Amino acid sequence: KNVLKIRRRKMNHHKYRKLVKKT
Amino acid sequence: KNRAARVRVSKGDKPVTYEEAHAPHYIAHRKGWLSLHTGNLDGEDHAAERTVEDVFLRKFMWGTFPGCLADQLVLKRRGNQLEICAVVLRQLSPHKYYFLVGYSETLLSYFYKCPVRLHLQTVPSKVVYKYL
Amino acid sequence: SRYSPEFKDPLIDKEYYRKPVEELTEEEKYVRELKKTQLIKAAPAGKTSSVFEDPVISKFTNMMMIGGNKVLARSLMIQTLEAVKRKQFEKYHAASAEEQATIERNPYTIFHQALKNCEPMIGLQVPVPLPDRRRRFLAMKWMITECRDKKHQRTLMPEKLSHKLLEAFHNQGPVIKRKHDLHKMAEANRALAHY
Amino acid sequence: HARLRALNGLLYKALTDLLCTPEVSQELYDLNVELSKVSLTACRAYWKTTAEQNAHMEAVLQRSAAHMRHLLMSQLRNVPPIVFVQDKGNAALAELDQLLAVADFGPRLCGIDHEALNKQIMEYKRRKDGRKRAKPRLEQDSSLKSYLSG
Amino acid sequence: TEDFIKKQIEEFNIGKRHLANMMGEDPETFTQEDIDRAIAYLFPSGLFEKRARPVMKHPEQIFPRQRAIQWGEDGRPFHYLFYTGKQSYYSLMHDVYGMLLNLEKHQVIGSRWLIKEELEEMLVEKLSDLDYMQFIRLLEKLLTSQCGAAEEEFVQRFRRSVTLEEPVQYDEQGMAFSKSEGKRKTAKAEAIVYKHGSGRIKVNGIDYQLYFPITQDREQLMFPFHFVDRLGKHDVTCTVSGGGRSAQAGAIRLAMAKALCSFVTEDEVEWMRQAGLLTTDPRVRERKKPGQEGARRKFTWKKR
Amino acid sequence: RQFSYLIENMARDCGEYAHTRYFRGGMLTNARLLFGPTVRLPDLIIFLHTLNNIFEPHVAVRDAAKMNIPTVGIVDTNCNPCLITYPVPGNDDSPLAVHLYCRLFQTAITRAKEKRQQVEALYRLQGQK
RNA sequence: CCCCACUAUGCUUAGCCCUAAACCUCAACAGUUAAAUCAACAAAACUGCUCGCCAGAACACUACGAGCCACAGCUUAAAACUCAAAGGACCUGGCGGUGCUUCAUCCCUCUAGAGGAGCCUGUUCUGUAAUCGAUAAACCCCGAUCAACCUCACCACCUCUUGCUCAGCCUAUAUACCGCCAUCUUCAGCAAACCCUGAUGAAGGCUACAAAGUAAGCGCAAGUACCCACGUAAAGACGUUAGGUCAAGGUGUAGCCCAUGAGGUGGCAAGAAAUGGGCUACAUUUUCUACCCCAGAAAACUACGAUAGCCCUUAUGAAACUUAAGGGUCGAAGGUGGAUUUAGC
Ligand SMILES: [Mg+2]
Ligand SMILES: [Mg+2]
Ligand SMILES: [Mg+2]
Ligand SMILES: [Mg+2]
Repeated sequence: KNVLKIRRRKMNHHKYRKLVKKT
Repeated sequence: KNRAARVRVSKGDKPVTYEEAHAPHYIAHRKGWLSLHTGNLDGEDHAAERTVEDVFLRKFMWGTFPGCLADQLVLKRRGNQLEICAVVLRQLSPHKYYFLVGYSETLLSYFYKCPVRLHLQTVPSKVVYKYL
Repeated sequence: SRYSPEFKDPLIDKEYYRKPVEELTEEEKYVRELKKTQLIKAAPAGKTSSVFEDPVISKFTNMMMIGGNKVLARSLMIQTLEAVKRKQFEKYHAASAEEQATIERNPYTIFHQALKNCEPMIGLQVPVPLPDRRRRFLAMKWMITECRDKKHQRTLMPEKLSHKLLEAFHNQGPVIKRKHDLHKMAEANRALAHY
Repeated sequence: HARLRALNGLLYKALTDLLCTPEVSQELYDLNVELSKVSLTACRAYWKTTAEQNAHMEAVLQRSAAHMRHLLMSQLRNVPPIVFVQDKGNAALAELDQLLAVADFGPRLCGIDHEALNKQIMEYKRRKDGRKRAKPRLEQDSSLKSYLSG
Repeated sequence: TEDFIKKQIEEFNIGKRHLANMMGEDPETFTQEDIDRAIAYLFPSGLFEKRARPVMKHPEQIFPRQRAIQWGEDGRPFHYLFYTGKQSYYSLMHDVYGMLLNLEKHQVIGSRWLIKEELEEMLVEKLSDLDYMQFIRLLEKLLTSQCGAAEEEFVQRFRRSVTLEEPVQYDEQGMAFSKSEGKRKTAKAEAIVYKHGSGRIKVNGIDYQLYFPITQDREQLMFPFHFVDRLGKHDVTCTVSGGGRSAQAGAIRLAMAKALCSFVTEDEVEWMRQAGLLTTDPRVRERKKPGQEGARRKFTWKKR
Repeated sequence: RQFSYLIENMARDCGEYAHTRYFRGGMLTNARLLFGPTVRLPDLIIFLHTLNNIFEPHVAVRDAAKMNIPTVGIVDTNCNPCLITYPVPGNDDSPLAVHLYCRLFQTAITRAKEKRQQVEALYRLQGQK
């Protein structure tokens, strides 16, 4: 199967970690 | 793709006579000429006049027997005679056929200054050589 | 080709047909019986059964031919052979008794030896071995091209070809130089033979 | 295809076993020939090459090919003839070097066509001097309307 | 249908009688060949296709031999292998297999195998290429086996003859000679070779060395006699016309070889044939095609 | 293929029909197209071997079930007798067994035809008087 | 990304953190293999029982709250705004810097050319008052198997209005068409009518010692033309490029009718050029003469080399520096030509 849901989760987590690091 | 005088197959149901079925490269191979006259032989003359006469005769006969003709004419020339052999459907009453025969013979004889005979062969329906 | 594939090439060799039946092998007997039933092509106008016919010379003449002028090519070939023979005869008469043994006067032997000397054993890029037919064709084409070179002015083809053939018969001349250059280039590019 | 691959592998294994055992031939056993590849179409065998010993190995293999085929027929009984190919790395290199030893040597930018564009510019100087796409599944059909009409 | 075929047979008989009346011949002895000749005379047709010309053959030949339905009124098929759809082919295979079994019980030159179309016409049944190959293999296995006379006759039904392909005269003075003809390109030659002679050839009444200045033409003339070692032993008078020098030389060569075949031995004739001295050369000039520079050269494809 | 010749010969001798060759697709389901609409399908099919050469059930069994033609059949231990109308469990590979089946079927068919002829003749003779 | 050096770290001891594609992606226990075996795929289908969990997608392994030795953390875990989908499996096609195998003229090999020169012609551009169409293969000695007037559809000027026509238009539209063709095609397949398989899903339908495909139609093939049975012609379906032609003719639609119709006189048509094809050459296998292949001369500034230019005749025509032929005159460029490219068996 494709990993579109996994990719979306990964992008969300990456954005969240970036936001945490920023602030 | 060659398109001259060919009947392209469409569905396998359209009927065609023997002449319509055969392509131009079959002339003198599987089908003879529809007009026989000494014009096109070696050294002979007046080919153009005979061709014009044949074209006019075909048009006149097609327009004189509306829907009666079941196939192309055959224009034979012997000396100054001119025999138009036609295959006609059995639609009209024979009175109209005889009237048209007399009319066309007299009119063509007076128009081309040659004794024109018209021989009709009747068929119940258009002869079907095959279906395309 | 107007010949059907059933047709076979003719075999023009009188010794082959005059060979006794006893010497024929069973396989050769079967070959003859098969040929008794095979359609054979007409003999070409080029080759005959003449004892003087030389297939090498015929091929050389055909290669020399320009625009189907077989008459002129054959004339050039026979003139070249005559020139080689006359030059060799002059050398023979001008030489001492000891040298007369070494001097060769057969134009056909001289021609064959010259072409054999001009044949390149190696060819090309990656150097590669050359088959026999390619070797002979290369030798003939090199000879003809060199003789056709504009470097020789107003000299007729028979004289130039005779001079080059005599040079080749002595392992000299620009044709042998071209063969040596090809050999040296192949030796240099030997490092690329892994390709 | 996979069946032919397995057949090639089986032929390789059988030929290796025949090579290794001494019962086939004392000569072949002493040679200790090793096969690089075996491929069936006739069968082509490729063995690694070590010149004189290479020639001897090739000659012995050619001599014993018939016996090897006969022994293989005992096993896979319908075995096509086996062709041994000597793998001198690139055999062309070996043959070329052999001939070269034999042979005789006698006595010892911008990526564009700027010129064409310049010519075109000079020629010019001299002469001077989206929309909607309906979905396929939403296209209307009026055949049913015609059928219901009559 | 079968009744239709019966009606056609009756019509053909009546028409045969009428045609015999028309040509004034005996109806009782009017063969099919007479019918064909009469039809060709009364209905001339220059159409090249012979199958397109008028024909009044027997209904057994005009109508396809596929026949009407292969079952009677009850619907039972006549042949026991009907449901195979290829009853003719499979019946033939069954008979061949029975012949092979009987051969097991008991125990090339002028013929070829009929093509698949010929077999289809024989069995009036459509067949595949692999079916034809299987039947050919079975027939060849039958032939290779110790086939008897009956099996040889059975095979000869499928054997097709291969297409594999001389007088001596005396003049007014008793000189035994042979005359022959030959063609090459457009040149046509007629040669006369005398049994005894001293090697004198007169071409168009002119000696060959004065008529053929090119050495190649004289070599071509020498080729036939030199092949049979009869140089200088025969006198030849030949006349050639048309073509160029080489075409005339080839035509004269072929005519001379064919004429000389009347004197050499049969083995020598076979040797001459194997040397190509007797085969008429079919290499003739190929016509130029429209839209092309020559017979095969196309016009220069324009630069793009 | 071992018994093809014997089966064809037996069918020909008994006056019935045989099909021991490659069973073309639709020889029964498409018989009207392959023979003409007036063709008469078999009223009974006897399988002496219900398996093809790839050991799958013969397509003729399924086709005959489709066309409602009863099937007599010799089913071996590996055959599938589900759709065979009259299965006859028995060895189909031994030449003796196949010969026995052929003899039995030929004899039954010949006896039936002879009895039919005799009964028809007797009925026609008695009806006249 | 590679190389080298080196640290946290991987190790031990004692605590902490508590995460994973922690996945046999199959909850635990018991039972069944009989029915309908069954959406699909994965991994044969289920039943009884229990616990946990889910209720469109995204927001969200987030916010807040709470708990935690955790402090850029983990567990539990929303809602608002927004969308009509999100998603699972499979089929067909396209594509793969996709694998393998086998091919052809794809490359090399052979011959003669083109690409350099002059000229012929065609196109393009410029110019002019002065056609159109073709214009990548499939335009470019193409419509033309042919333009001095005519042809002629162009232009300028002049003239006519029921006109040669029960008018006319070469006016627009080949992206309305017929008609005739190009192209793959130097192809072998195509489309109906059935039959069967997949549980009657999209779809699929081959094995010759044959296993569901098929009787007919079209094409190849066969037959025929030329000189054979070979070869060359011819043929070459369906379909592809809205391919070409409204200027062969016909025709749909639209437009013109004192003019976009009809007639007369006169006129273009030049090269500063670029490009396509062809001819003739650059010669010694040549040139001239005789001859039609056993010759004699020429052979570099009086050579080879113009079918070009200039001049004068002649043919045709009413009309010719225009077209053609011939003679005279001139002897030019050129010295076998780069990548590349054409053709042939
Ligand atoms: Mg997100
Ligand atoms: Mg069994
Ligand atoms: Mg794990
Ligand atoms: Mg649990």
